[PDB]
Amino acid sequence: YKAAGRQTSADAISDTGVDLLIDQEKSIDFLVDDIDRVQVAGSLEAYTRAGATAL
Amino acid sequence: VAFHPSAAAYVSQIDTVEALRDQDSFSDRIRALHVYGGKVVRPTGVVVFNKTGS
Repeated sequence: YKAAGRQTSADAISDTGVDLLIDQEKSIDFLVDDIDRVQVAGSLEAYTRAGATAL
Repeated sequence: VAFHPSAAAYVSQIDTVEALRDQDSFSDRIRALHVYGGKVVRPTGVVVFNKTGS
């Protein structure tokens, strides 16, 4: 203020900005065959848990 | 000037002072206005020596 004589004037205020884009669309999609569900040695539920773990 | 008070008239109509803030600096601004007028209502009742003086 002292170097500017003793003068002042109002500057315009402003913003900065960033955009959070909700732009990631990811999917899991698979078949459990009715024949294989009978013919395998045990449960196949583990593929649903593995699909959820991949996402 | 030799005269009688009743030979001339004066009106002060506005006599005001205000404070403001300066737009260009951190200051008060003090301003005052005076609005007024006057007339010699009877010219023979005012007698002037050296009226052309200065």
